[PDB]
Amino acid sequence: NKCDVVVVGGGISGMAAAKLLHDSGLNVVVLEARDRVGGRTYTLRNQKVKYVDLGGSYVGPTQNRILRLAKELGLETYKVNEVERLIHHVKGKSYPFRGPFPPVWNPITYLDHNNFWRTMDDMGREIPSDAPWKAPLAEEWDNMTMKELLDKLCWTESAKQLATLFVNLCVTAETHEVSALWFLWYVKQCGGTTRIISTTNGGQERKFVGGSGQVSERIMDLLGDRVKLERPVIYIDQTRENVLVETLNHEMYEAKYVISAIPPTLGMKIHFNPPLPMMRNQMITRVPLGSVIKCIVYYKEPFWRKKDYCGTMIIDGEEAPVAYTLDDTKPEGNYAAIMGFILAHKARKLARLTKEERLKKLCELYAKVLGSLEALEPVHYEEKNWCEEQYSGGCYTTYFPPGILTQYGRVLRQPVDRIYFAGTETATHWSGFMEGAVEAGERAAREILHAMGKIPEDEIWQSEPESVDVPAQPITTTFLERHLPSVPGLLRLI
Amino acid sequence: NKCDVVVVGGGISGMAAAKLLHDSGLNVVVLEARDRVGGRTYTLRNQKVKYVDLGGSYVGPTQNRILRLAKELGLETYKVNEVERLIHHVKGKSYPFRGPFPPVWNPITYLDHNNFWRTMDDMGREIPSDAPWKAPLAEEWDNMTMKELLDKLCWTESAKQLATLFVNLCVTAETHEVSALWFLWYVKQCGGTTRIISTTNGGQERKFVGGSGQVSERIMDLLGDRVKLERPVIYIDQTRENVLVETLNHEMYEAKYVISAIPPTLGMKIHFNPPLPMMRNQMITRVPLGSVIKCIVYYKEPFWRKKDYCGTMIIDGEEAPVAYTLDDTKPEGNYAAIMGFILAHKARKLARLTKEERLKKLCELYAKVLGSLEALEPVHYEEKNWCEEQYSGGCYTTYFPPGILTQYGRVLRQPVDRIYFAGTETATHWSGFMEGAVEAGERAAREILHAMGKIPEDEIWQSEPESVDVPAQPITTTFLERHLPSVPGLLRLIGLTTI
Ligand SMILES: *[C]C1=C([C])[C]=C2C(=[C]1)N([C][C]([O])[C]([O])[C]([O])[C]OP([O])(=O)OP([O])(=O)O[C][C]1O[C](N3[C]=NC4=C3N=[C]N=C4[N])[C]([O])[C]1[O])C1=NC(=O)[N]C(=O)C1=N2C#C[C][N][C]1[C][C]C2=C1[C]=[C][C]=[C]2
Ligand SMILES: *[C]C1=C([C])[C]=C2C(=[C]1)N([C][C]([O])[C]([O])[C]([O])[C]OP([O])(=O)OP([O])(=O)O[C][C]1O[C](N3[C]=NC4=C3N=[C]N=C4[N])[C]([O])[C]1[O])C1=NC(=O)[N]C(=O)[C@@]13=N2C3#C[C][N][C]1[C][C]C2=C1[C]=[C][C]=[C]2
Repeated sequence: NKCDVVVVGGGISGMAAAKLLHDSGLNVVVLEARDRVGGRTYTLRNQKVKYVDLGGSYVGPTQNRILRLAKELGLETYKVNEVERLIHHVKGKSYPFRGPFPPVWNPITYLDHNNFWRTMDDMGREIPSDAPWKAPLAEEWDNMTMKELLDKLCWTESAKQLATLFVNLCVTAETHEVSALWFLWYVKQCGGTTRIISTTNGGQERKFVGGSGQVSERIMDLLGDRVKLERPVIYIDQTRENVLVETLNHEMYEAKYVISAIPPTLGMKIHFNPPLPMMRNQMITRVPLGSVIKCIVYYKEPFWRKKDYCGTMIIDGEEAPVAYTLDDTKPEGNYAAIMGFILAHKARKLARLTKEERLKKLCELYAKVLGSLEALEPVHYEEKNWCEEQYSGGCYTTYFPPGILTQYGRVLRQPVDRIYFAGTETATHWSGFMEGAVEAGERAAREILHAMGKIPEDEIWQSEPESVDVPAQPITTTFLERHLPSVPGLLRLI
Repeated sequence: NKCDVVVVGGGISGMAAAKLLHDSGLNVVVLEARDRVGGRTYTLRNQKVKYVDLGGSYVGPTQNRILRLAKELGLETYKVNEVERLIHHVKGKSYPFRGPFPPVWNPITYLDHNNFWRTMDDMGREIPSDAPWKAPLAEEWDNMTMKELLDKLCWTESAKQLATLFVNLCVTAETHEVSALWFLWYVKQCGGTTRIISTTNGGQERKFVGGSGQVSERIMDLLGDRVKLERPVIYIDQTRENVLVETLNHEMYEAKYVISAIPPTLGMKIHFNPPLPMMRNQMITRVPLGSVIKCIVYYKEPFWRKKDYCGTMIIDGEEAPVAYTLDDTKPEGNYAAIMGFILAHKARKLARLTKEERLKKLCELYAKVLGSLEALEPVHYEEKNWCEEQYSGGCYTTYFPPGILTQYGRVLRQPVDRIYFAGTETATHWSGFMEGAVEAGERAAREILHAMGKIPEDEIWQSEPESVDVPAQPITTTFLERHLPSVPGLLRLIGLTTI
């Protein structure tokens, strides 16, 4: 019935918010809509797989908040397998390689690729992480889609295809679907193009021993019976002295403050009294999530390592169900598996199939790309279609279509009276990742702390010490990369 | 507690659905979230204004369903004043004219304007009204915004600037916010560019004597206490023998079937058991409504008629709060007023102002454009900002961004078990209008009737006899209009005759 702060949602952001408030002696209640905590993280357990991450899973250098939080909960990381060669599959042939970027040999193409990533990053530097709507050319950039920008920038089909894959892989949306300004912000606020794409030395380096879902689970363990499962919030009343929150089962909670720790658009599932301010009212109808099926095929052995492949595959073209894969074998070398994503529109198309039909396409595919009959002999299969999730809306995160970010961006984490906003969407570093989920939950927690005079203003946003277990090497560019002309730069010079 | 059909929402669509079901002896309940019926229609009454439509209001030729429905309810129409000259205000000057299109003299500009509207309509003909994702070039047209298309098509700033206002005016969104395919569909499904834009002989011709809100109010009168106000639906359970609907106040209804008659995106306010099928799950996060403030300034007289202006103004350029206006005087010639819309991003920006600050800007604006100091002397002011409405989400209707429509369009009116879908967004003729709202409610009603074996499949979609009070002239094109080259067509013809 009564407490200091009601937290709506038990994902990493909610749980992190609850923890920080509870470690300050406050009385918190987490209202979670599902019969489990974790949200967009979800670790499944059975005999066959032991455990498997079916949502959020990967963490890496510069992601210091999730690393710290998880360590404090007694969790450990291991490195994702990247010892042997990666494969780029393009126009139906596999080209093995090392390093993080696939090499390109043709001189003109080389220049077009070099200049594209470099322009991605150049544009990023003019975009403030904590207010992108304040980039100098924000309207110009917000009013075009990432496809218009690709058509403009890429003088070769090679470079344009790879850049489309990247966009698809990062935001589980089509380049036609998103704003150039939002996506350029997104990449920027994760440290730029190198940092975001890398396995070794970028966001894909590591996973958690036992499952990322143990982050939320263990916090729910720490909070005891303060966490209420199967409590979907349906009403929020801020007209009286205290905030009143009603859940679907008819329970009623009272607090001094509320934290909304759910995807922005899911605020649509709550009725408000008084009505939300006009900007936020319309903002929450204009901000959808990506579309992705996460798919994990199991094998007797990690057969690919025999051929000196690591399990990473970058797979070009429309016919391929899966554009990207990683080795999902346990650190001990057993439960051998390949993880792959079915992205954006392909997630919509391939959902019409049965589970067993998708398993077939993915093995046929992996057989082609790996050049192994062994790939046609799977022992087990798990998959998750996040588009069907009522209390997610999609995965991995929220994207902004044309025109929206500059109009409604500001509103995202603006408090509405006594409601404060967390969720990975409201983060300013690694937004859309687990890392950003911790950042935004701890910040909203400290906003309420401050509103209660417990801390000064300067302490609301707080920096994080570099992990000692997963330290970060800095991003470096060679002299030519930085200075070689673009294709039109080379034409102007000719 | 129990009935045949629960209808969520008592807007024109819900009310028309309810009426058709109840006229077949079925037991219906309308669950309306607000303390009033009419939703996006809303007639305000007071001494100062008598009445005023603050939401939907206009009807005209080819809109036979609303015309019939309202007539049966004992309502009458009158013609919006269009007797004297219209004004096109561009680059700070007013250029009076007659006949629904502002004329253009410059022959190069004239060619670009001609070819733009004509191309709008040409592209229309390739898009099916009832399945626009089936256009031959659907993906290509759906993956680009309306502003990419205008950059491509318009060889003059003159034509591009007017075409932007047209889009802003029709869909209360920016050109860069919407799909080229969706917008082309939208215009097409209203009869094409002429039909849509016209006051005389197009959708803006008339209003209802007394207010459009009387349509829903009178249906509520006819239905008695079946209409339940302040019942926002929060829950729908379809796991058992009957459908269970729970409202926010904790009431519970049981029916054999449900009709959702609320903006598509507003289905997000309902919790579903079992979960929605995946396409519809995500469809509803992907389809937002426009942004408009509807504004009516009142004067002692309709002073503009004295100067031989009818009250219509097409006002170009970024400094103007209002891009379009219409004479709102009562048909008796009293309660003299001007109606104007603040569109799209202008509605966001000018909401930060106070009610009295916006009245100033509009008056100053009207004064420049009418060249009248009397414009600066208002007697009364009423405005509605529909962006702030929780149970609308915007006005006038729902728009589809780049890539959505071909991916999620099919889903819009697909039943989910025993839930059937109405509301104007689901209509295939005049979608976005009060007309579309009637079309889609009567169709959903008949869907349920058919599911109950009461009517054959062929009776689900039904045509409508032409109104005799508001008959429709057909749309005609001159020989040059149809055949003159475009700017690039004229360049290729100059190129061919030398090189
Ligand atoms: C889904 C997904 C997947 C499949 C994958 C991924 C992901 C996802 N990610 C993301 C994550 O997961 C996220 O971000 C997080 O988790 C977030 O969180 P938050 O914010 O907290 O939220 P959530 O979780 O959702 O939760 C919330 C809650 O709430 C609730 N609710 C609702 N509503 C309601 C409620 N309650 C009450 N009431 C009401 N009404 C719900 O239920 C929930 O629970 C990720 N992340 C990271 O970090 N990592 C990873 O890995 C991930 N994943 C992935 C990623 C990928 N990456 C990639 C690879 C390759 C590449 C990339 C990128 C870039 C480049 C390259
Ligand atoms: C808002 C507006 C404005 C300002 C204007 C306009 C409009 C609007 N419009 C549109 C109309 O209004 C619409 O469409 C109708 O009304 C529809 O309806 P429906 O379908 O039925 O829907 P609604 O209304 O919304 O209703 C529903 C209901 O539901 C409810 N809910 C929610 N949620 C819930 C509920 N319940 C329970 N539960 C829950 N959960 C609500 O509350 C409601 O009630 C229009 N239309 C027409 O026809 N006309 C007119 O006039 C109108 N307006 C305008 C127009 C304009 N036009 C223009 C001028 C010039 C031009 C144009 C266009 C083009 C060219 C040129």
